[PDB]
Amino acid sequence: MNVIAILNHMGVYFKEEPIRELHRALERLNFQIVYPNDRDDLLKLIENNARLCGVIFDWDKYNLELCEEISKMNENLPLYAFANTYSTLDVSLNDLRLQISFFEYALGAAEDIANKIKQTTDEYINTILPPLTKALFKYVREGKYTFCTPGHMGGTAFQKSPVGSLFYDFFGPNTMKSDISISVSELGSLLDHSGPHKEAEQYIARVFNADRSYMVTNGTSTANKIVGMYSAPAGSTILIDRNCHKSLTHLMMMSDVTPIYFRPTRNAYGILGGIPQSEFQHATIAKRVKETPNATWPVHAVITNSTYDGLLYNTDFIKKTLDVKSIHFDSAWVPYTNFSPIYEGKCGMSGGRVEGKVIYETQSTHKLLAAFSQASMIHVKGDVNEETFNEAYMMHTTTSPHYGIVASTETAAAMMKGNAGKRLINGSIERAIKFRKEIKRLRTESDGWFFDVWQPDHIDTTECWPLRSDSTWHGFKNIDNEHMYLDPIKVTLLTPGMEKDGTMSDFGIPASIVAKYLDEHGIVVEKTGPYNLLFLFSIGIDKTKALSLLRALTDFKRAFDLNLRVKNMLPSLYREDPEFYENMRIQELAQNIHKLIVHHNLPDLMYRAFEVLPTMVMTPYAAFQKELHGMTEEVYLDEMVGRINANMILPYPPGVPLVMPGEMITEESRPVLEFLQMLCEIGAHYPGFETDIHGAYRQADGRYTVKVLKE
Amino acid sequence: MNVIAILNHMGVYFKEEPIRELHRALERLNFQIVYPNDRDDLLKLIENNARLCGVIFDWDKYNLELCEEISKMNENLPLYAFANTYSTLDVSLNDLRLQISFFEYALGAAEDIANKIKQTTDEYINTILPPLTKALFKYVREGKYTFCTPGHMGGTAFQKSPVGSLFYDFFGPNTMKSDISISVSELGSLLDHSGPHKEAEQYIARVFNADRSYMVTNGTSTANKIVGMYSAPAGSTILIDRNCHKSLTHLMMMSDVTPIYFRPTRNAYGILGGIPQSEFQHATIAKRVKETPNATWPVHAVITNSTYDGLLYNTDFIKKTLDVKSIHFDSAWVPYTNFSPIYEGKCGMSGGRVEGKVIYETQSTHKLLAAFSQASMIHVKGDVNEETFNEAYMMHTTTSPHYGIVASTETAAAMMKGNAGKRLINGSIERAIKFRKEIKRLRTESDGWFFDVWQPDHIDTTECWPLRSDSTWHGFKNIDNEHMYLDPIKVTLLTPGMEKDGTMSDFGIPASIVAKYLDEHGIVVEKTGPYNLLFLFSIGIDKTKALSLLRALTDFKRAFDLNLRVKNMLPSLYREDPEFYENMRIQELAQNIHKLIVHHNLPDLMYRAFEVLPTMVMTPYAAFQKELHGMTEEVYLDEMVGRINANMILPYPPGVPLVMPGEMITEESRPVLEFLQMLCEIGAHYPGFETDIHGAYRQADGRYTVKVLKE
Repeated sequence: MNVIAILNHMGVYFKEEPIRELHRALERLNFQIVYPNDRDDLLKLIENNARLCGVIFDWDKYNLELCEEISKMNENLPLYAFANTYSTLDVSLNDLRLQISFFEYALGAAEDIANKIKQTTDEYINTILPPLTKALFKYVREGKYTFCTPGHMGGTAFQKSPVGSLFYDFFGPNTMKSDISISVSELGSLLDHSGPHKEAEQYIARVFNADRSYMVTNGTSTANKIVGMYSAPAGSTILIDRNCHKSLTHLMMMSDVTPIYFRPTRNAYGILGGIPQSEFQHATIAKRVKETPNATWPVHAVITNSTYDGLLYNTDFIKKTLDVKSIHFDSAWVPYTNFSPIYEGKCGMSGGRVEGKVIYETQSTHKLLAAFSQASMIHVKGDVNEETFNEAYMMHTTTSPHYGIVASTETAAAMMKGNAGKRLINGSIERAIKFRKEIKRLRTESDGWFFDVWQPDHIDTTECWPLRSDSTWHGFKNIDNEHMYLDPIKVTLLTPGMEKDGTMSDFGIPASIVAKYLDEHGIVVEKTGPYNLLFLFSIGIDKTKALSLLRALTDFKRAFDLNLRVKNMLPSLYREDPEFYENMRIQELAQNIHKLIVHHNLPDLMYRAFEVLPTMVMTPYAAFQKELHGMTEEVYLDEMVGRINANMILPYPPGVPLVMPGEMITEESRPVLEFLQMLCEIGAHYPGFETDIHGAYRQADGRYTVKVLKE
Repeated sequence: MNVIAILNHMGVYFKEEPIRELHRALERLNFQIVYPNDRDDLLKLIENNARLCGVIFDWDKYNLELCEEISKMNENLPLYAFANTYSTLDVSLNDLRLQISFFEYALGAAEDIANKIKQTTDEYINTILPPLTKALFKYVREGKYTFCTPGHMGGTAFQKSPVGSLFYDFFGPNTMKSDISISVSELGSLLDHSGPHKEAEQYIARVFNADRSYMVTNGTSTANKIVGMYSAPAGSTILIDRNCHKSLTHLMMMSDVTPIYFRPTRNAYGILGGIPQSEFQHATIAKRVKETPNATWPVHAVITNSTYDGLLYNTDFIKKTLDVKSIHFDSAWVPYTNFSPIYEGKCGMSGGRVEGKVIYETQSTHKLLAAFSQASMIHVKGDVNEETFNEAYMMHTTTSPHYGIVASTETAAAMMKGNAGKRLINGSIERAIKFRKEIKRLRTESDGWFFDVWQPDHIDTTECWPLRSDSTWHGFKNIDNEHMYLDPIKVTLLTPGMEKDGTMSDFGIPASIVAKYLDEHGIVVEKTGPYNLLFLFSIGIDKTKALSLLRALTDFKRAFDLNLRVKNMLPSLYREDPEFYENMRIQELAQNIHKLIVHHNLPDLMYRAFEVLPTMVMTPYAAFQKELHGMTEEVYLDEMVGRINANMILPYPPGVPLVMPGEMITEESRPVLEFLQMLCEIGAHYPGFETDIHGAYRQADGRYTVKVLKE
């Protein structure tokens, strides 16, 4: 905030020489001065920037509707109207409700005007800032010597070493002084929820429409642990989504709990869809309790809302009909929910306080909002035992947190209050929708093949487009109406190779080549399956990045039709093994990997492997207990049927836990083994496209091993 | 189509004198010529008008993106690019896909260019017109003498009488020649579905996404009769909404059928809400079948979708779970459904062909679309007996229809194909939403009281806003989530008098005074209840009418705060009885009618009267049979308990059938009698606010009579 914009030169002297004196005084007060030519120049200057902290304009040539337009753009922005001809009498109430401060044109009075402008800018900065970030900035500005942890003590240890000086010159001084610990008593403490921290969690609670809100400093991988260790005591039972994270599996291995796994649907692409409506009612839950050993009525439920590919649920249905005392939504990919009414009825915090149960939501703030990594939140909705749940939160977090992460966690919510946050969210959603409309437009504009995007055939409104059973763009057969809602900002491109009914085509490009090409040209894809990409259109995405992406896709199309060699187009993949990719064209490589997928029948195996659940011999807690006692042997992959698995098997494709720790692959679940063997067989042909299975360990001969339990 | 717009004067002569010669030739060919100054002038000229049928522009100073923008505005509009400097080579495919015809700058060649322009305009007119309207216009243009019915024979009977000449000079010649009969063999016949008529019903079937579409010429009051006489044979049973029309009651009195009445919800305002989700499942339907005499499983269902106040249903739920073989949606108030994806999943024709049942929808085209009155449609979805249903359609319609109504019925759908219809529907919805946003804005801007509008507290997106159980703006208690969707274009204003929880305030204005004031100032309200208005924001509404309405509301507020006399402000109500309204102020009148509502407790009685169903002694067909035999006596209102009603009682407020023909008011339904007596008691005090009950007949002494059956 040092940019203060003065409107145009009227022409007469008595209201220009005071303006030039104020210019000189403001430059003396370390303010950059910009000179927009007219009104629309000011509108564009304010929307394209954010460092602007003041507008000076004459109240004669520009009326007070150029206070209201800026108010629609930013409510808290100070503007400085200069009163010459309009008297006191010419002011309405709506002018008085805006951030304007009136001044006069007097020669030699520029010093007091500049001091008042500096004070107003300071008030604006101290108004828009959240309280803990405000206090941290104040503490760094009054920077005191310290004799406490951390050891760098304001980064003055990095000023006395060469590699330390490189680190210090990279990061800069303010992010070294911002790292302090709980010994600084004026900032309170995260662990005890005191002072500026307590004001911060109350601020987070207002913003996100939650009763009590927490600010985790390790991540939602730890927030899931906190929620599932509070609400699910040992010996109890949980309803965990099979579409889960590794963190929930880790939680189940720490705690002595027992699962019933929900059964999500999926298409031939490998996109993890959702649980049908039948598996949230009392009948199916009671049945699955009945045929699970050592199982009682579930006391907690964990649901991934949304999925990895951005499929929201009808959460009002869930909160009405799921008859458990605590429903947890692992909303790691949807933290931005409250800030656009598009997502109404699509999170745990949507709607009011539900009766008889506590709704948890564990937004991963760093993922889609603007926050530093390892930042997360736990929003609750209901009544919880305050000391027990506070102690459970204290149990998993560290004792001396990184205050940069905490300040970023709060500043992410502070970016969403007012009109600026609504403008951010609506701009991101509208940009995502416009990108979707041209990618379907360029599909019908181009010749031959082009990238498809997995979205409804007619989208033109800003809403979460519901997945209807009467349409076939999604691919989930016999899907329930109003249970799924596509998130517009998680754009999933598609590549040729798949037909609409689910069978495979002949000409195709698997998405690994497209992702590697985009990585070569300096744009990064989130994660790819066999024939899909994913692009997070968060609040950071502007039209520069969107156009560069669209124009990396087009250059890939041109380079693939021209059929350039692997050496020229993909040097990063060429360097994987130059002997192999020396005389190979890209069309031959794409055709070869596509034929390896087709002949081995990848999508049918990937479907039929996840439509059958492995037999739960013992709870994953018992599997971890037997793993700790050294009762694990590494049998080869083929002889794994009838054996209890000790470590989780997580195959890419698709990215969802296939075999849990403690489950047996029986003869009824042989397509699981066929899929694993097929994936190992196809991954050992072409370098750079190596097999990515978390749990299976590569040997030298080419056959993988899985840690199973001894007999 | 006679307006052809030429872009600006370049300056050089060789491309101006041919343009002036083409100007002269086009004026010789009876084309009005407009001269927009530059590009944005042309954009505004095209959006503000529709009679423009051609743009002539130079291909040098204006590129071909000013073909694409006009294409987004109107796809079929002919434009005439003049090629001078850009050669053949400078044309892309997207230019070739547009309606441009290229010409050259040659002196003396303006005659052939003007003839080609006239031919292109004729092609454009014959392209955008629907086939039957095209053939009717062609027949009138080639206007032949006739010796057949109708008797005016092209309106030449009105040219020979003074009052006939007044009628002819009012209507004009083209709407007299357009009225012909089936004797003109080249237009086919509506009754037999032949020729241009058959092409018209197939055109209607494409447009509205229906299998077979019919075009009724009496109205949906007859279309309901057609559907319920085909699908519901005599001796069978129907599931008719209690929120029905008079036409459905008339249908039930013609046919020997038996009802189970659905039970809609309602708020304290008197707005007819909707049926809960529980009354569409098999259990409640089987129960209500079991305790109804002479009743079997229902073979047809009739549902008013939407209601009178624009509350759409989740029709996918209905078409999945309502286990009847034919579901009829009386969509008289929502005919515009297909033309914006906002209404997806909110009509009978939404989604695909449902299995095992036929979905009827009977859009009243004249109501919200642009069509002449008594126009209606019957869209089916499924398989019906073609000859039996065609004979049922022939049974109720006339034999010689008004071809103006038929042409208007088809032209209403023809207004919705292309980009112009989508622009109409989206403009109407956006205008409705913007009106809603300022009426809530002016509520918080004004002093004291202001008009409220019955809508969610936060609306900023173009969607049907769902009625959520976690909010209280609607007033329907314990409402089911995603069953109701507010239609944005049926704006229901509210007046002071009601609190948010349902109880009455002290200061209030009943909506009759506001409606009468608006009628005095030349704007018409659709229909009013006790404290609500209704404004149809159809495709006809532009911002002129919206601003005039908002500014009749504001002038009423100013005149009510100033407390003008009834004589000056409401002369039309003053003339009702000048002796009574001589020395009365408007605040006293509003306070008096509000106190009459409060002391008699109108909303509680209006609620408790419709929460209790009158006892069905006999089917309404039997009631009509006993009414025809002269077995009806007129007992007074107070002694009507224990008596079988012969004629329907339809009280205003609210506008929904309260007592059906053939039903008895028992001691369990005494609040019905209390509500009727209260309404008669309050309507006999203030003139001009007389009691509007259809069925109860006013006597001279002041006590009403209802035709009941003899004992």
